[PDB]
Amino acid sequence: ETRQWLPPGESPAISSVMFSAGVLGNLIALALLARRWRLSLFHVLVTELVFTDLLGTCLISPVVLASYARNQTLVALAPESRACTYFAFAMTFFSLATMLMLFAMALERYLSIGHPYFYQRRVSRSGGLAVLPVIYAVSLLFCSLPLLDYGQYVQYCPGTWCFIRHGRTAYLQLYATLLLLLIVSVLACNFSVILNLIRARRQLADLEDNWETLNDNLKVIEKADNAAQVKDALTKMRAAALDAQKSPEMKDFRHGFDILVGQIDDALKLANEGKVKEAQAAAEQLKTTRNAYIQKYLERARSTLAEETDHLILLAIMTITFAVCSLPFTIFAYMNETSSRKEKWDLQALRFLSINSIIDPWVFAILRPPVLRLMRS
Amino acid sequence: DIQMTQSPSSLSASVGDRVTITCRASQSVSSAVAWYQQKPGKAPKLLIYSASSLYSGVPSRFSGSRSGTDFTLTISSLQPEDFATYYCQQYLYYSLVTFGQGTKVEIKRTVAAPSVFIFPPSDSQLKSGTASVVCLLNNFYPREAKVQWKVDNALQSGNSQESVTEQDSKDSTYSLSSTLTLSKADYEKHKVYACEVTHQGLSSPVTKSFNR
Amino acid sequence: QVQLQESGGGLVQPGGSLRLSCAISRYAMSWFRQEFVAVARRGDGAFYADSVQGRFTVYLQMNSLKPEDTAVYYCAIDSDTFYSGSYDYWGQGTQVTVS
Amino acid sequence: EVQLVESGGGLVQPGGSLRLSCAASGFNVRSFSIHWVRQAPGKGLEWVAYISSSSGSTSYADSVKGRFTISADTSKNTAYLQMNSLRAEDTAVYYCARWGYWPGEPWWKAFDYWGQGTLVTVSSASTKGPSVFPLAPSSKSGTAALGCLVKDYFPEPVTVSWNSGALTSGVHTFPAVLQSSGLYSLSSVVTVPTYICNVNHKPSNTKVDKKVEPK
Ligand SMILES: CCc1nnc(NS(=O)(=O)c2ccc(NC(=S)NC(=O)CCc3ccc(F)cc3)cc2)s1
Repeated sequence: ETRQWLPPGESPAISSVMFSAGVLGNLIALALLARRWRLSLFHVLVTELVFTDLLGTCLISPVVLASYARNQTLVALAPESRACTYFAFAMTFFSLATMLMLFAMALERYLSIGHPYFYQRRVSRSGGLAVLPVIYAVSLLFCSLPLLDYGQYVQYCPGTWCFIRHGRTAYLQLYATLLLLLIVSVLACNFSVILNLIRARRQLADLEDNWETLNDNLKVIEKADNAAQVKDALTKMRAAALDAQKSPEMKDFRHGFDILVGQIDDALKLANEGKVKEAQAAAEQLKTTRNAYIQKYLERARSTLAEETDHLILLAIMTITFAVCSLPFTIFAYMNETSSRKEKWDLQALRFLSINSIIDPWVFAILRPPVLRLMRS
Repeated sequence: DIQMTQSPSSLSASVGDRVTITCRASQSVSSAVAWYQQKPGKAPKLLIYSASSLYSGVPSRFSGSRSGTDFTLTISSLQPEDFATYYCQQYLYYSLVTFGQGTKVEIKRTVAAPSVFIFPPSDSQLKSGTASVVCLLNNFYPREAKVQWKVDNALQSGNSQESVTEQDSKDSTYSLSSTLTLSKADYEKHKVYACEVTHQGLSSPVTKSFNR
Repeated sequence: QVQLQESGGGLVQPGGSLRLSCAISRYAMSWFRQEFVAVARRGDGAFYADSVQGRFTVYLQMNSLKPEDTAVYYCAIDSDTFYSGSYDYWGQGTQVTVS
Repeated sequence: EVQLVESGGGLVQPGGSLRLSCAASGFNVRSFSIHWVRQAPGKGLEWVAYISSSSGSTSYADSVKGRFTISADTSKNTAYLQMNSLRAEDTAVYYCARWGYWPGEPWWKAFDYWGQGTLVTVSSASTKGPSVFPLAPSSKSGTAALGCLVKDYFPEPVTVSWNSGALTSGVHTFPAVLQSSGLYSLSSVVTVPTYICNVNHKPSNTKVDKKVEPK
């Protein structure tokens, strides 16, 4: 299928603005990520995601840009159909490898948030840099198959696309199978992290509620003259301490309440004997011990939960804008070409497949680190 | 001053059935709730501690769960060795220990007609000075029943002592005995006595009367 | 004072089914055959009679009938809250015949 | 293994004092707090005393404050509870248990080992022999029921047998019931399609027999 004919009134309006927006978003994303480089395991993966979009844009886009001079965009620019052989291989490579890069981002949050053991397990930050050659290596092996004899490339109707053609050869079905499985895999990791984050919010809420129970009842002991009110306030504090207590920080958190409950038992011991003033004296020492160990864990809990949920928002917007664009290609590949006499889903799948790589760097440009409004809305 | 309230007070089931017991705490307790099993004529034994783990030695049929401030004891399959009274206890502090009301599982069976018998005081008992009339309820189920004393078609309030036995080994049929004690003058002045039994399974209350 | 009435009944065949619905929460309901049938108190469970255990299920879902089941079925409510078997609100009853 | 033996219980006159002892075997009392629980007949459990031999703190129930005194001896490794000014409601069974100190695993395992417990009865009355009264059925009466009523006996344990233990079918023994005068009562019935009811009272050492005949 070689569609040489093209209306003379073709203007390079859509191509130029798309290439400009893509390169500008990639450069802005690289410049803003370089500010952190002087940076986390999740951020270093975003650097390779915009780098893959920038590397692909510099190879895929300029091919159709220079060929806009003639009426026929690109029939055969170089012998042996080298023009499409370079265009089709580039779009096929930078589409599966880019989706594999999203899987590495989703798998990172899945291992870190989902499994506490994998977080304690050392994952070298420099190892994240080695992911990019591995992702390109796996994608290169799968994308090398259509380069053989059974692989076929035909020119689409606009004359600038020559992506994989549906035929008797079973490769377009396998290529969409990997993309479909990756979408489900990335969504499965996101759904797991969301469930883990929601469970993390309830644990922090219960921990904060027990923290308020300790502080509120502590003020009652200071103004409680009768020993009955002192024993009643210490009773709710002791139960709240056992509920809050339920890695180096984990061992210190348990030991923090183990000595804290003992101070409550000592204050309850003086309250039973009738020493109200001595019981209030132990209550003052209880505040110093609690702020030394327990308060430090609460501050880290609020900071860690806030930082990880921001990375999830960055991951959630990107996978949504990969899913809406990759679904037309999934339906197009699975459906037979002979089923539709005048196939129109093919051209639509080509558009979204290129748009998603352009939107991804702009997503990070809109979602700045001040996402506190999006975190709690 | 936490007051533990145990809602299940009497439940009847058989082997293989699932039993659910609920314990309610007046104040919030994190994990200081334990279940104990006391057999008739024996010392209690801890079954579940901290409401999550199982005691080292007890069977795995018992399990514990927590929801807010309500604790749940779950028995998957009953056995003839698990028929004993269950108690809920809080151990939030050394000086704050309060038990519930108890829960004794029973063996359920088919409802039968209770046999009611009446026994007047004997001659030697009359010569002793105190006349005791006995009303016997044999082979009835469940334990819940009611016995009323009627002298000369007049209801009697008080002066009646009731005693109920446990389940027999052959058939889980309780036995009830109601003793009404009076003096010799009251026995000689009054003409007739009767006891009326109301219990699940009887269309009409069964009356048993005696005349001197 | 409370009016009790149940629908369904008539002539049934052996091995069929019959769903009777007498018409509470704090009290206990009981069925009688003219002989005790079954009783439902709460979730405290329900109890059945000798021949009622296994065949019937209490909403009385009579199943696996026998030719001896043909009799009038009534409905009663226990007034006492301690399950003392104090029945005073006796329904009219419905005629049920088997085979 | 871990065992707790209670002793010193029995009959005590009202307004007197009693010394109960709890001896532990298999561990040391200085590493576990000792608790005394009371259970009334026909009721549930009720914690009544606690002592911590590690520091020396003691605690009692709000209803028993000012009347009980608990102490622990590490040289003998036991606990002693003194009860002064007893009342009628003190008739119960006392159990001894251990509780681990916080923190640790034995702390959450509250009352992992329960003692046998001892019976305490506070009643002001004298011992009296078992007065056996035969119960004769009606003259009109298939099934039949015969019984022998035992009243006015002070000691709690009493054994009633029919036909010297030969007739044991349908024999039901009812639990003892405390009357207003302070003397327990008990009855036994037997369902039959000579009949001698034997009442063997061990504390009173009195054997009374009676012959039951239809009216
Ligand atoms: C969109 C609506 C139209 N459809 N056909 C039309 N006619 S057109 O104006 O002549 C024309 C417009 C756009 C292109 N495509 C370009 S420019 N694609 C790329 O730069 C990147 C592709 C890619 C890069 C990295 C990556 F990771 C994944 C994919 C070609 C021709 S417009």
